Amino acid sequence: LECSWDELWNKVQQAQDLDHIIAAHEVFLDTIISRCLLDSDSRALLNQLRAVFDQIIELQN
Amino acid sequence: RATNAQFDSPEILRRLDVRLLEVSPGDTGWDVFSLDYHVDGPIATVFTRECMSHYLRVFNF
Amino acid sequence: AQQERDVRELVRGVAGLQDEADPNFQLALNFAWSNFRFHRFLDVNSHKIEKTIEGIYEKFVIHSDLSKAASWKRLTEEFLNADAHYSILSLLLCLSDSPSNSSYVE
Amino acid sequence: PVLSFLYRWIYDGELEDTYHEFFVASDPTVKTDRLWHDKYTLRKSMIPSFMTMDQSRKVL
Amino acid sequence: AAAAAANLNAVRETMDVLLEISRILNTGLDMETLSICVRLCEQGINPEALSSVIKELRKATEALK
Repeated sequence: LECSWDELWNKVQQAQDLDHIIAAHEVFLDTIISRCLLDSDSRALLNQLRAVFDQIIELQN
Repeated sequence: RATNAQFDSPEILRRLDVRLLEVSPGDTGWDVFSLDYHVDGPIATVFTRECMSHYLRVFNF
Repeated sequence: AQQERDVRELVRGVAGLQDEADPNFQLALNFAWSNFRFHRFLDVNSHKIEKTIEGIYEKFVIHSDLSKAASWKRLTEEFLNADAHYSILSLLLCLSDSPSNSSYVE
Repeated sequence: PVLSFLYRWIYDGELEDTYHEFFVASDPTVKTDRLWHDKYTLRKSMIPSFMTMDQSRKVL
Repeated sequence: AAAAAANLNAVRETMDVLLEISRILNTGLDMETLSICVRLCEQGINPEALSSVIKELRKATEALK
């Protein structure tokens, strides 16, 4: 949220077409989709992330 | 009303309202809550609903 | 005829009572048939069922579980092609309405 | 007449024809926010050869 | 015949689809009890009542635990 916010903020603050505003929104969101572990390929990483979340609630008990 | 959120625009404050998830009975009380910022105005043309869904997913992470 | 044998077998299966000469078997059976004959529900609304299925799919896509979302859509769309459909769906839905969210490894 | 139809789409921007002579194919069957994305599409057969592709795309 | 076996094949196919439905929805139902309730539904029976009885007998077998 500082790199991607800057990228978005540039390609909106210049944008001479409404379409450029639109095609600015699209890519900014999809970059966030990629940086977070939300892809059809990065499932395996997310799976380990859920198990690193499990032991936190386990320790509480 | 208590915090600094109060000063901000009534438009966006109006557009922010709660939604809930499905399958509520079996406790899981932490999965049930959500924020949905609803868009229905002229600006829906630039904030499309399929990206609204994506904002909910990133909110959830 | 087959209906009665089925209610017997349902008692045997879910209740774990494999001996019909147990009084508890006959009590569970009498309970089951008295529940069946106590008409107290509206008939199944197919449109409400459809809405619930679609929402289940949306909850799967919201939680980035795409293999489960794709499976959910594919299985439900195949099943809804050749009333009793929506019946069995509502049945399963109510049956374990807990959270039942993980259920991975398709 | 073609050049008349062009300024019916710059200084008017409301297209209405019963014959295909212009390079925009309007959709008067719905839209209310999908208007921008879909309601006007390039008819790729009524572009003349004294109008390059850039010009037509931008006029649409 | 042949077409009387093809129908028994396609029926088991749709039942297998429902069996995969049951495991991804993480429902506790098994193949045997659903094979019971389908023949129940052929005469016509309300699934609200089917669910109301199975929720009790499933809670009568955690009482045998």
